[PDB]
Amino acid sequence: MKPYQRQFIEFALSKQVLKFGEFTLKSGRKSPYFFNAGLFNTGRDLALLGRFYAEALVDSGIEFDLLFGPAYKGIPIATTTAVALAEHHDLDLPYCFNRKEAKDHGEGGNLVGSALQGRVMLVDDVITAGTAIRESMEIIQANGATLAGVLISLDRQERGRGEISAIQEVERDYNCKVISIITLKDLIAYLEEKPEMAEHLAAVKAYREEFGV
Amino acid sequence: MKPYQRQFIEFALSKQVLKFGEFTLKSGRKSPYFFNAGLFNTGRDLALLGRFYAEALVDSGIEFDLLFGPAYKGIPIATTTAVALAEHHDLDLPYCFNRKEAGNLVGSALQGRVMLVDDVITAGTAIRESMEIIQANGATLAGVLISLDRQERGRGEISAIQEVERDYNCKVISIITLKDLIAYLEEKPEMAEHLAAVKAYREEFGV
Ligand SMILES: O=C(O)c1cc(=O)[nH]c(=O)[nH]1
Ligand SMILES: O=C(O)c1cc(=O)[nH]c(=O)[nH]1
Repeated sequence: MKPYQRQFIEFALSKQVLKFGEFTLKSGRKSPYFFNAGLFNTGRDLALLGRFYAEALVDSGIEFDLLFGPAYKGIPIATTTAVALAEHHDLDLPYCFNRKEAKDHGEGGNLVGSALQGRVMLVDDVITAGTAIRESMEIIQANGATLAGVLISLDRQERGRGEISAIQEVERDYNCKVISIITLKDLIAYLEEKPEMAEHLAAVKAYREEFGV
Repeated sequence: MKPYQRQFIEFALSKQVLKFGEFTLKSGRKSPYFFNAGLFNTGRDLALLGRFYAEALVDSGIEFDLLFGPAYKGIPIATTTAVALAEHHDLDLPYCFNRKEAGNLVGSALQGRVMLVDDVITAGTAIRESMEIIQANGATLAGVLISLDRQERGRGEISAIQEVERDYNCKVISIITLKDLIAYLEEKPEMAEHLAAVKAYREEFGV
Protein backbone atom coordinates (compact mmCIF):
# COMPACT_ATOMS: atom_id res chain seq x y z
CA MET A 1 0.00 0.00 0.00
CA LYS A 2 1.06 3.58 -0.31
CA PRO A 3 2.40 5.41 2.76
CA TYR A 4 -0.71 7.55 3.15
CA GLN A 5 -2.83 4.41 3.24
CA ARG A 6 -0.74 2.91 6.05
CA GLN A 7 -0.89 6.24 7.85
CA PHE A 8 -4.66 6.28 7.46
CA ILE A 9 -4.97 2.88 9.08
CA GLU A 10 -2.71 4.05 11.90
CA PHE A 11 -4.84 7.15 12.31
CA ALA A 12 -8.09 5.18 12.38
CA LEU A 13 -6.65 2.83 15.00
CA SER A 14 -5.31 5.73 17.08
CA LYS A 15 -8.70 7.47 17.13
CA GLN A 16 -10.52 4.18 17.84
CA VAL A 17 -12.44 4.38 14.56
CA LEU A 18 -11.08 0.98 13.52
CA LYS A 19 -11.91 -1.55 16.25
CA PHE A 20 -11.78 -5.29 16.77
CA GLY A 21 -14.24 -7.43 18.66
CA GLU A 22 -17.57 -9.03 17.84
CA PHE A 23 -19.75 -6.68 15.82
CA THR A 24 -23.13 -7.22 14.22
CA LEU A 25 -23.24 -5.35 10.93
CA LYS A 26 -26.30 -3.80 9.30
CA SER A 27 -26.58 -7.07 7.31
CA GLY A 28 -26.66 -9.14 10.49
CA ARG A 29 -23.26 -10.70 9.88
CA LYS A 30 -20.89 -11.15 12.78
CA SER A 31 -17.70 -9.29 11.94
CA PRO A 32 -14.42 -9.23 13.87
CA TYR A 33 -13.75 -5.61 12.94
CA PHE A 34 -15.68 -2.46 12.44
CA PHE A 35 -14.85 0.97 11.01
CA ASN A 36 -16.95 3.70 12.71
CA ALA A 37 -16.06 6.91 10.96
CA GLY A 38 -18.39 8.79 13.30
CA LEU A 39 -15.62 8.56 15.86
CA PHE A 40 -13.58 11.12 13.89
CA ASN A 41 -15.30 13.57 16.18
CA THR A 42 -12.72 16.30 16.99
CA GLY A 43 -11.14 19.11 14.99
CA ARG A 44 -7.79 17.38 14.59
CA ASP A 45 -9.56 14.22 13.50
CA LEU A 46 -11.55 16.20 10.92
CA ALA A 47 -8.45 18.01 9.71
CA LEU A 48 -6.55 14.82 9.09
CA LEU A 49 -9.57 13.00 7.72
CA GLY A 50 -9.98 15.63 5.04
CA ARG A 51 -6.32 15.40 4.20
CA PHE A 52 -6.52 11.65 3.71
CA TYR A 53 -9.66 11.95 1.54
CA ALA A 54 -7.98 14.67 -0.51
CA GLU A 55 -4.83 12.59 -1.03
CA ALA A 56 -6.84 9.60 -2.20
CA LEU A 57 -8.88 11.80 -4.51
CA VAL A 58 -5.85 13.42 -6.13
CA ASP A 59 -4.06 10.06 -6.35
CA SER A 60 -6.99 8.63 -8.33
CA GLY A 61 -6.53 11.17 -11.09
CA ILE A 62 -10.29 11.39 -11.60
CA GLU A 63 -11.39 14.75 -12.92
CA PHE A 64 -14.30 16.37 -11.10
CA ASP A 65 -15.83 19.81 -10.75
CA LEU A 66 -17.62 19.67 -7.37
CA LEU A 67 -17.64 17.79 -4.10
CA PHE A 68 -21.03 16.66 -2.81
CA GLY A 69 -21.70 15.27 0.65
CA PRO A 70 -25.03 13.71 1.64
CA ALA A 71 -26.83 14.85 4.75
CA TYR A 72 -25.82 14.24 7.45
CA LYS A 73 -22.59 12.24 7.66
CA GLY A 74 -21.37 13.53 4.31
CA ILE A 75 -21.59 17.19 5.23
CA PRO A 76 -18.51 17.38 7.49
CA ILE A 77 -16.61 15.01 5.21
CA ALA A 78 -17.20 17.12 2.13
CA THR A 79 -16.38 20.29 4.04
CA THR A 80 -13.05 19.07 5.37
CA THR A 81 -12.07 17.42 2.12
CA ALA A 82 -12.76 20.69 0.27
CA VAL A 83 -10.62 22.53 2.82
CA ALA A 84 -7.80 20.03 2.45
CA LEU A 85 -7.86 20.24 -1.34
CA ALA A 86 -7.31 23.97 -1.02
CA GLU A 87 -4.73 23.89 1.75
CA HIS A 88 -2.74 20.89 0.64
CA HIS A 89 -3.32 20.46 -3.14
CA ASP A 90 -3.73 23.96 -4.63
CA LEU A 91 -7.28 23.11 -5.70
CA ASP A 92 -10.19 25.45 -4.90
CA LEU A 93 -13.31 23.28 -5.52
CA PRO A 94 -17.01 24.05 -5.14
CA TYR A 95 -18.87 21.99 -2.58
CA CYS A 96 -22.53 21.19 -2.06
CA PHE A 97 -24.71 19.17 0.28
CA ASN A 98 -28.41 18.56 0.68
CA ARG A 99 -31.02 19.36 3.32
CA LYS A 100 -33.62 16.65 3.91
CA GLU A 101 -36.51 19.12 3.49
CA ALA A 102 -36.78 22.62 2.03
CA LYS A 103 -36.80 25.69 4.27
CA ASP A 104 -40.01 27.67 4.69
CA HIS A 105 -38.11 30.86 3.84
CA GLY A 106 -36.46 31.39 0.45
CA GLU A 107 -35.81 29.43 -2.76
CA GLY A 108 -32.79 27.28 -1.81
CA GLY A 109 -34.75 24.07 -2.32
CA ASN A 110 -32.90 21.13 -0.88
CA LEU A 111 -29.34 22.24 -1.72
CA VAL A 112 -26.73 24.14 0.29
CA GLY A 113 -23.48 25.50 -1.07
CA SER A 114 -22.55 25.82 -4.75
CA ALA A 115 -24.82 25.02 -7.67
CA LEU A 116 -24.99 21.27 -8.35
CA GLN A 117 -23.54 21.12 -11.83
CA GLY A 118 -20.83 19.32 -13.74
CA ARG A 119 -18.93 16.20 -12.74
CA VAL A 120 -19.71 15.49 -9.09
CA MET A 121 -17.47 13.63 -6.69
CA LEU A 122 -19.68 12.13 -3.96
CA VAL A 123 -18.08 11.63 -0.57
CA ASP A 124 -19.18 8.94 1.88
CA ASP A 125 -17.68 6.95 4.77
CA VAL A 126 -18.43 3.24 4.30
CA ILE A 127 -20.93 1.84 1.80
CA THR A 128 -23.10 -0.80 3.45
CA ALA A 129 -26.19 -1.09 1.24
CA GLY A 130 -26.03 2.04 -0.95
CA THR A 131 -28.93 4.07 0.49
CA ALA A 132 -27.06 7.36 1.00
CA ILE A 133 -25.68 7.04 -2.52
CA ARG A 134 -29.16 6.38 -3.91
CA GLU A 135 -30.66 9.51 -2.33
CA SER A 136 -27.62 11.45 -3.54
CA MET A 137 -27.79 10.07 -7.05
CA GLU A 138 -31.44 11.04 -7.39
CA ILE A 139 -30.43 14.60 -6.48
CA ILE A 140 -27.40 14.62 -8.83
CA GLN A 141 -29.54 13.38 -11.70
CA ALA A 142 -32.43 15.73 -11.00
CA ASN A 143 -30.00 18.66 -11.24
CA GLY A 144 -28.52 17.50 -14.54
CA ALA A 145 -25.08 16.72 -13.10
CA THR A 146 -23.14 13.55 -13.63
CA LEU A 147 -21.44 11.30 -11.11
CA ALA A 148 -17.69 11.30 -11.56
CA GLY A 149 -17.06 8.98 -8.66
CA VAL A 150 -17.74 8.07 -5.10
CA LEU A 151 -14.97 8.56 -2.53
CA ILE A 152 -15.12 6.51 0.68
CA SER A 153 -12.86 5.68 3.57
CA LEU A 154 -12.93 1.89 3.56
CA ASP A 155 -14.01 -0.73 0.98
CA ARG A 156 -14.78 -3.86 3.09
CA GLN A 157 -14.57 -6.03 -0.06
CA GLU A 158 -17.33 -8.35 1.07
CA ARG A 159 -20.47 -9.73 -0.54
CA GLY A 160 -23.71 -7.80 -0.31
CA ARG A 161 -26.97 -9.75 -0.28
CA GLY A 162 -25.99 -11.50 -3.50
CA GLU A 163 -22.78 -12.37 -5.35
CA ILE A 164 -21.13 -8.97 -5.71
CA SER A 165 -20.04 -6.50 -3.07
CA ALA A 166 -22.02 -3.39 -2.12
CA ILE A 167 -19.33 -1.29 -3.82
CA GLN A 168 -19.64 -3.32 -6.99
CA GLU A 169 -23.41 -2.86 -6.84
CA VAL A 170 -22.99 0.92 -6.65
CA GLU A 171 -20.50 0.81 -9.51
CA ARG A 172 -22.94 -1.11 -11.69
CA ASP A 173 -26.13 0.62 -10.64
CA TYR A 174 -24.75 4.13 -11.06
CA ASN A 175 -22.08 3.31 -13.65
CA CYS A 176 -19.28 4.90 -11.69
CA LYS A 177 -15.94 4.25 -10.01
CA VAL A 178 -15.70 4.01 -6.23
CA ILE A 179 -12.40 5.34 -4.86
CA SER A 180 -11.47 4.16 -1.37
CA ILE A 181 -8.70 5.42 0.86
CA ILE A 182 -8.15 1.80 2.02
CA THR A 183 -9.53 -1.68 1.42
CA LEU A 184 -9.86 -4.85 3.45
CA LYS A 185 -6.78 -6.08 1.56
CA ASP A 186 -4.81 -3.13 2.92
CA LEU A 187 -6.08 -3.77 6.44
CA ILE A 188 -4.94 -7.38 6.24
CA ALA A 189 -1.53 -6.26 4.95
CA TYR A 190 -1.15 -3.80 7.81
CA LEU A 191 -2.04 -6.49 10.33
CA GLU A 192 0.83 -8.63 9.04
CA GLU A 193 3.38 -6.01 10.14
CA LYS A 194 3.59 -6.56 13.93
CA PRO A 195 3.20 -9.77 15.98
CA GLU A 196 0.87 -7.93 18.38
CA MET A 197 -1.79 -7.82 15.64
CA ALA A 198 -1.56 -11.53 14.77
CA GLU A 199 -4.80 -12.58 16.49
CA HIS A 200 -6.70 -9.84 14.68
CA LEU A 201 -4.99 -10.90 11.44
CA ALA A 202 -6.25 -14.47 11.76
CA ALA A 203 -9.79 -13.36 12.60
CA VAL A 204 -9.98 -10.89 9.73
CA LYS A 205 -8.57 -13.42 7.28
CA ALA A 206 -11.19 -15.98 8.39
CA TYR A 207 -13.90 -13.40 7.82
CA ARG A 208 -12.55 -12.70 4.34
CA GLU A 209 -12.61 -16.38 3.59
CA GLU A 210 -16.30 -16.56 4.45
CA PHE A 211 -17.56 -13.26 3.05
CA GLY A 212 -14.90 -11.70 0.86
CA VAL A 213 -15.27 -11.05 -2.83
CA MET B 1 -10.28 47.14 13.78
CA LYS B 2 -8.13 44.08 14.05
CA PRO B 3 -6.40 42.76 10.96
CA TYR B 4 -8.53 39.61 10.78
CA GLN B 5 -11.64 41.79 10.83
CA ARG B 6 -10.44 43.93 7.93
CA GLN B 7 -9.41 40.81 6.02
CA PHE B 8 -12.78 39.19 6.70
CA ILE B 9 -14.66 42.18 5.34
CA GLU B 10 -12.47 42.24 2.24
CA PHE B 11 -12.88 38.54 1.76
CA ALA B 12 -16.65 38.64 2.21
CA LEU B 13 -16.91 41.44 -0.35
CA SER B 14 -14.72 39.54 -2.82
CA LYS B 15 -16.91 36.41 -2.59
CA GLN B 16 -20.18 38.39 -2.70
CA VAL B 17 -21.06 37.21 0.79
CA LEU B 18 -21.42 40.86 1.71
CA LYS B 19 -23.59 42.51 -0.93
CA PHE B 20 -25.47 45.76 -1.44
CA GLY B 21 -28.82 46.51 -3.00
CA GLU B 22 -32.36 46.03 -1.71
CA PHE B 23 -33.01 43.01 0.49
CA THR B 24 -36.04 41.96 2.49
CA LEU B 25 -34.89 40.55 5.81
CA LYS B 26 -36.65 37.88 7.87
CA SER B 27 -38.11 40.82 9.83
CA GLY B 28 -39.54 42.22 6.60
CA ARG B 29 -37.32 45.30 6.84
CA LYS B 30 -35.83 46.59 3.58
CA SER B 31 -32.05 46.61 4.05
CA PRO B 32 -29.39 48.04 1.69
CA TYR B 33 -26.91 45.29 2.59
CA PHE B 34 -26.97 41.57 3.28
CA PHE B 35 -24.46 39.04 4.61
CA ASN B 36 -24.93 35.53 3.20
CA ALA B 37 -22.34 33.17 4.65
CA GLY B 38 -23.76 30.42 2.44
CA LEU B 39 -21.87 31.97 -0.47
CA PHE B 40 -18.58 30.86 1.10
CA ASN B 41 -19.08 27.77 -1.03
CA THR B 42 -15.66 26.62 -2.27
CA GLY B 43 -12.73 24.98 -0.53
CA ARG B 44 -10.67 28.14 -0.26
CA ASP B 45 -13.69 30.06 1.00
CA LEU B 46 -14.33 27.35 3.61
CA ALA B 47 -10.68 27.23 4.62
CA LEU B 48 -10.44 30.94 5.25
CA LEU B 49 -13.89 31.08 6.85
CA GLY B 50 -12.85 28.66 9.52
CA ARG B 51 -9.65 30.62 10.10
CA PHE B 52 -11.60 33.76 10.68
CA TYR B 53 -13.97 32.07 13.11
CA ALA B 54 -11.01 30.48 14.87
CA GLU B 55 -9.22 33.84 15.17
CA ALA B 56 -12.29 35.52 16.65
CA LEU B 57 -12.67 32.60 19.08
CA VAL B 58 -9.12 32.73 20.38
CA ASP B 59 -9.21 36.53 20.48
CA SER B 60 -12.24 36.40 22.75
CA GLY B 61 -10.44 34.37 25.38
CA ILE B 62 -13.63 32.43 26.15
CA GLU B 63 -12.97 28.99 27.56
CA PHE B 64 -14.95 26.21 25.90
CA ASP B 65 -14.81 22.45 25.61
CA LEU B 66 -16.83 21.71 22.47
CA LEU B 67 -17.96 23.40 19.25
CA PHE B 68 -21.57 22.96 18.22
CA GLY B 69 -23.09 23.94 14.94
CA PRO B 70 -26.87 24.05 14.39
CA ALA B 71 -28.20 22.20 11.39
CA TYR B 72 -27.88 23.05 8.60
CA LYS B 73 -25.87 26.25 8.13
CA GLY B 74 -23.89 25.71 11.27
CA ILE B 75 -22.59 22.30 10.24
CA PRO B 76 -19.96 23.40 7.70
CA ILE B 77 -19.12 26.41 9.88
CA ALA B 78 -18.44 24.31 12.93
CA THR B 79 -16.54 21.78 10.85
CA THR B 80 -14.16 24.26 9.27
CA THR B 81 -13.73 26.21 12.50
CA ALA B 82 -12.77 23.00 14.25
CA VAL B 83 -10.33 22.22 11.49
CA ALA B 84 -8.74 25.65 11.65
CA LEU B 85 -8.42 25.52 15.45
CA ALA B 86 -6.53 22.26 15.10
CA GLU B 87 -4.43 23.19 12.06
CA HIS B 88 -3.58 26.81 12.95
CA HIS B 89 -3.95 27.13 16.76
CA ASP B 90 -2.86 23.71 18.05
CA LEU B 91 -6.31 23.27 19.67
CA ASP B 92 -8.12 19.94 19.15
CA LEU B 93 -11.78 20.50 20.07
CA PRO B 94 -14.67 18.05 20.08
CA TYR B 95 -17.43 19.10 17.69
CA CYS B 96 -21.13 18.25 17.51
CA PHE B 97 -24.17 19.10 15.42
CA ASN B 98 -27.83 18.19 15.45
CA ARG B 99 -30.21 16.70 12.93
CA LYS B 100 -32.81 19.36 12.20
CA GLU B 101 -35.79 17.05 11.73
CA ALA B 102 -35.30 15.55 15.24
CA GLY B 103 -30.13 9.97 18.44
CA ASN B 104 -30.47 13.55 17.24
CA LEU B 105 -26.74 14.38 17.52
CA VAL B 106 -23.68 13.73 15.36
CA GLY B 107 -20.13 13.95 16.62
CA SER B 108 -18.76 14.10 20.16
CA ALA B 109 -20.95 13.79 23.25
CA LEU B 110 -22.61 17.09 24.16
CA GLN B 111 -20.97 17.85 27.50
CA GLY B 112 -19.15 20.67 29.19
CA ARG B 113 -18.99 24.30 28.08
CA VAL B 114 -20.34 24.55 24.54
CA MET B 115 -19.42 27.22 22.03
CA LEU B 116 -22.13 27.63 19.41
CA VAL B 117 -21.14 28.83 15.99
CA ASP B 118 -23.61 30.35 13.54
CA ASP B 119 -23.72 32.82 10.68
CA VAL B 120 -26.04 35.59 11.88
CA ILE B 121 -28.76 35.93 14.50
CA THR B 122 -32.05 37.31 13.17
CA ALA B 123 -34.78 36.25 15.62
CA GLY B 124 -32.89 33.77 17.80
CA THR B 125 -34.65 30.59 16.60
CA ALA B 126 -31.60 28.42 15.89
CA ILE B 127 -30.07 29.36 19.24
CA ARG B 128 -33.28 28.76 21.17
CA GLU B 129 -33.57 25.30 19.64
CA SER B 130 -29.84 24.58 20.10
CA MET B 131 -29.95 25.77 23.71
CA GLU B 132 -32.82 23.40 24.42
CA ILE B 133 -30.61 20.54 23.21
CA ILE B 134 -27.48 21.74 25.00
CA GLN B 135 -29.15 22.20 28.39
CA ALA B 136 -31.03 18.91 28.03
CA ASN B 137 -27.62 17.19 27.91
CA GLY B 138 -26.45 18.96 31.08
CA ALA B 139 -23.99 21.13 29.13
CA THR B 140 -23.56 24.89 29.55
CA LEU B 141 -23.38 27.66 26.96
CA ALA B 142 -19.92 29.20 26.82
CA GLY B 143 -20.88 31.52 24.04
CA VAL B 144 -22.27 32.01 20.57
CA LEU B 145 -19.95 33.11 17.77
CA ILE B 146 -21.44 34.62 14.66
CA SER B 147 -19.96 36.24 11.57
CA LEU B 148 -21.71 39.59 11.70
CA ASP B 149 -23.60 41.51 14.41
CA ARG B 150 -25.93 43.85 12.46
CA GLN B 151 -26.45 46.00 15.55
CA GLU B 152 -30.11 46.57 14.83
CA ARG B 153 -33.27 46.40 16.90
CA GLY B 154 -35.31 43.23 17.18
CA ARG B 155 -39.08 43.57 17.62
CA GLY B 156 -38.65 45.83 20.68
CA GLU B 157 -36.09 48.03 22.45
CA ILE B 158 -33.19 45.63 22.33
CA SER B 159 -31.48 43.67 19.59
CA ALA B 160 -31.90 39.97 18.89
CA ILE B 161 -28.35 39.44 20.16
CA GLN B 162 -29.22 41.19 23.37
CA GLU B 163 -32.28 38.94 23.71
CA VAL B 164 -30.02 35.89 23.37
CA GLU B 165 -27.49 37.25 25.85
CA ARG B 166 -30.15 37.97 28.45
CA ASP B 167 -32.46 35.00 27.88
CA TYR B 168 -29.55 32.54 28.23
CA ASN B 169 -26.97 34.59 30.16
CA CYS B 170 -24.54 33.84 27.45
CA LYS B 171 -21.89 35.77 25.62
CA VAL B 172 -22.39 36.53 21.95
CA ILE B 173 -19.31 37.43 20.03
CA SER B 174 -18.99 38.36 16.39
CA ILE B 175 -16.15 38.36 13.89
CA ILE B 176 -17.30 41.83 12.74
CA THR B 177 -20.02 44.36 13.52
CA LEU B 178 -21.91 46.88 11.48
CA LYS B 179 -19.68 49.52 13.07
CA ASP B 180 -16.65 47.74 11.56
CA LEU B 181 -18.34 47.56 8.18
CA ILE B 182 -19.01 51.29 8.28
CA ALA B 183 -15.42 52.06 9.32
CA TYR B 184 -14.18 50.03 6.36
CA LEU B 185 -16.57 51.59 3.85
CA GLU B 186 -15.60 55.08 5.04
CA GLU B 187 -12.10 54.38 3.65
CA LYS B 188 -13.22 53.46 0.13
CA PRO B 189 -14.30 56.46 -1.99
CA GLU B 190 -16.01 54.14 -4.49
CA MET B 191 -18.30 52.76 -1.77
CA ALA B 192 -19.59 56.19 -0.73
CA GLU B 193 -23.14 55.61 -1.96
CA HIS B 194 -23.31 52.23 -0.20
CA LEU B 195 -21.99 53.93 2.92
CA ALA B 196 -24.73 56.55 2.81
CA ALA B 197 -27.46 53.95 2.45
CA VAL B 198 -26.04 51.83 5.27
CA LYS B 199 -25.82 54.89 7.50
CA ALA B 200 -29.43 55.78 6.72
CA TYR B 201 -30.46 52.21 7.59
CA ARG B 202 -28.58 52.47 10.86
CA GLU B 203 -30.31 55.71 11.68
CA GLU B 204 -33.68 54.03 11.28
CA PHE B 205 -33.06 50.60 12.78
CA GLY B 206 -29.77 50.77 14.65
CA VAL B 207 -29.58 49.97 18.32
O1 LIG C 1 -22.87 -2.24 9.06
C1 LIG C 1 -21.84 -2.39 8.38
O2 LIG C 1 -21.67 -3.24 7.51
C2 LIG C 1 -20.72 -1.43 8.71
C3 LIG C 1 -21.01 -0.13 8.99
C4 LIG C 1 -19.98 0.80 9.33
O3 LIG C 1 -20.16 1.98 9.61
N1 LIG C 1 -18.72 0.26 9.37
C5 LIG C 1 -18.36 -1.04 9.09
O4 LIG C 1 -17.19 -1.40 9.15
N2 LIG C 1 -19.41 -1.88 8.72
O1 LIG D 1 -32.10 39.70 8.97
C1 LIG D 1 -31.94 38.77 8.17
O2 LIG D 1 -32.83 38.08 7.68
C2 LIG D 1 -30.53 38.51 7.68
C3 LIG D 1 -29.64 39.53 7.47
C4 LIG D 1 -28.34 39.26 6.93
O3 LIG D 1 -27.48 40.11 6.71
N1 LIG D 1 -28.09 37.94 6.66
C5 LIG D 1 -28.94 36.89 6.87
O4 LIG D 1 -28.59 35.74 6.62
N2 LIG D 1 -30.18 37.22 7.37
